[PDB]
This record gives sequence, C-alpha cells and structure tokens, in this order.
Amino acid sequence: GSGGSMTIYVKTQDGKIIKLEVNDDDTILNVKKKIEEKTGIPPEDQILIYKGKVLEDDKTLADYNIKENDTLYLVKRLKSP
Repeated sequence: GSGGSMTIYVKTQDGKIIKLEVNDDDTILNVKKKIEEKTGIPPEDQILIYKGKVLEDDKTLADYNIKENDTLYLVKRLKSP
C-alpha cells in the first residue's frame, strides 16, 4: 500500500503490535521515522531488534533479510514514565 510494498510488525514492551508498510530498500532510520509517525517516539529514542540483533540506522531491511510478516521489537532508549 501507500507506505510500502511489504508488511512487517513492530512489537512493543506493553504487548502491542504495530503494522508497518515498508520496502526492502528502506533504511532502518526510515523505518524508525515510519514508527515515529505511528507512535510519536523520536527516531533517536528507538532501538529496533530483529532476532536478538540491534539494527543499525544506515543499513536497510534487505541487509538483515527482514521479510514479509516478520516482527521487529521496539525498545525505547530512555526509560518512559
């Protein structure tokens, strides 16, 4: 759809699941900006983890072999209230 040709999911620490539309060539920073649009969390305050690996901002989803319907874990950098 309008956000991307592939769907992935983002799991937060409260158990919520966010659906994200992305493309294989999206950088991790671009993914964090999409998450910011859906959450208000600034990109610099997001850590994304896939299968235990912290994802780097300047690499792409394709670099991590992240594919349709995969789940990323979002952890906020700063403890939230």
